[PDB]
Amino acid sequence: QHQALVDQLHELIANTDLNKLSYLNLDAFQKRDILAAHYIAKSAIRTKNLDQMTKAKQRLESIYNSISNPL
Repeated sequence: QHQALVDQLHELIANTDLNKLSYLNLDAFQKRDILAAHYIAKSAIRTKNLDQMTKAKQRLESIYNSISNPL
């Protein structure tokens, strides 16, 4: 379970690289939300904090889905 979650997070972090999302014209608040979630995700992974890894996964999945789909 731990490794599965780390893999899911790493995939989501890769899929929310800001430079690769230029074409979506994200607002500054959205970019900040992504940067913050990346930092939380990385920090949660390094410390094996499963609750925070879970939080970050749901957050990044939510962001990726929303910015990729109609308002």
